[PDB]
Amino acid sequence: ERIIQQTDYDALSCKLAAISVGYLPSSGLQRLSVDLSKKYTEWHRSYLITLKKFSRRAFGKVDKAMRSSFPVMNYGTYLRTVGIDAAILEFLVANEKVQVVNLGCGSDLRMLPLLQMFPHLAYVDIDYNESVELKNSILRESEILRISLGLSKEDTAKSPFLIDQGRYKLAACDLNDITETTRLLDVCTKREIPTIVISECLLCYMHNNESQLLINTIMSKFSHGLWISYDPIGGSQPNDRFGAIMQSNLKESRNLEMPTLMTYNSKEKYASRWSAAPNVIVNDMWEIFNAQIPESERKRLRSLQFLDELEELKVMQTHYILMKAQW
Ligand SMILES: Nc1ncnc2c1ncn2[C@@H]1O[C@H](CSCC[C@H](N)C(=O)O)[C@@H](O)[C@H]1O
Repeated sequence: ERIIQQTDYDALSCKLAAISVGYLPSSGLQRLSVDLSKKYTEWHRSYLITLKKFSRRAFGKVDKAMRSSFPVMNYGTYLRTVGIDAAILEFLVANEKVQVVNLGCGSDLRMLPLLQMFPHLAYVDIDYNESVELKNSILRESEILRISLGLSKEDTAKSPFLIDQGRYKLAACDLNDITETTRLLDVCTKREIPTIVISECLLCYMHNNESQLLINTIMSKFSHGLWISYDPIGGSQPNDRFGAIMQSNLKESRNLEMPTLMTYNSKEKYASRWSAAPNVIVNDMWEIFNAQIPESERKRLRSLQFLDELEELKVMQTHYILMKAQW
């Protein structure tokens, strides 16, 4: 569905706006060296320039969303990124030979530093065909992104892969299709390798059956791993209209659905979807802001923009969660 696929333009605008202002990279929390901090920005900057080459319409959407970002959104984007990153880094530091499967990867570039930083990491990006065709175009067209992946400019990979360049694979898959998904995994992952699964604003676009099948099945495919999921929740307090508001706004604006926003309207209900994993941690992004963000970062963020409305931040961030499931 082309509607769902374009929710990536929102995710990308947000990523890009946070880098522009200077929220990211956070070299401390993302564990970026001097050169990788520089590259982080340079890679995202080229990604936007190269997107422009491939799609005027895409670029215009991304561009206007960036210009109109507000501090509360940049804090959210920062929290989302460092929170996932912190979960990933802890596991990769502890587990040398690891595979990362990034489900609904959109324009995510976290592989670029991760692959450098962790010599024995293998990483697999998975999104709809149309989305991964565009990502493959940008990655190969841009000289700096090609170099970062050791890629050639001529797409030289065999279906099911658009990129199959050593420790990185970019592959198309409809994740509503469990058989296509498990088939795809059989040829790019191994059962016995500690596996991190990332679903960052992916499951929110899925019907409960499809998302629960995908959760169960993927967890069953690997002896051990960690699922890191980030998503909104509709919110459980009485008279909390966040979910209601969000669903209505997406249906009127984009014809877009978030089928289980109200079903998983709190962190505990959300986390319960990984009840097969022995170790489930769940926090809303406000809790992350208070628990994981050092005072040095809080001070560095204040230097960049005026967050005049901290309570507005808190309200939004209590409606996003980071779930960590380990088996
Ligand atoms: N059924 C499905 N199969 C594969 N990709 C899907 C999918 N449903 C949604 N997606 C992908 O999920 C992404 C959500 S936008 C999130 C992008 C990225 N994970 C980030 O946080 O920046 C879009 O790229 C969309 O195409």
